[PDB]
Amino acid sequence: AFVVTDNCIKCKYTDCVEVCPVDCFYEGPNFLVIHPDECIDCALCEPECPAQAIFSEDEVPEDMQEFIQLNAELAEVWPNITEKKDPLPDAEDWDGVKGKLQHLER
Ligand code: SF4
Ligand code: F3S
Repeated sequence: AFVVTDNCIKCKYTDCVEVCPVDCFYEGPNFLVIHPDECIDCALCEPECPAQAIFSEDEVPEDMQEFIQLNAELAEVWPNITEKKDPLPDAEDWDGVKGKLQHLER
């Protein structure tokens, strides 16, 4: 599975979903997650993220390992998203800020 990590929070550009062949992204208020059972590891979304927030799970940074289980858990509760929409309004101010998990909204 590919995993969405920290920099997606408060950016949520959603470019990643246009390229997903199996529609396995699920939508929260200010973050997206990949459903690990659905992902076919095609790696097509990883170059599309402007925030460079998607990683193969075997390449998730050490300080972002929490995101693996978070994607698995929230994917089970959030609605499926299959079409790109506009980025959050201040996405570029928050792109690159570290430690945005304290801002995640359920
Ligand atoms: S690696 Fe492929 S199947 Fe998995 S979320 Fe990305 S685009 Fe979808
Ligand atoms: S910012 Fe998030 S919504 Fe997709 S394009 Fe990147 S993983």
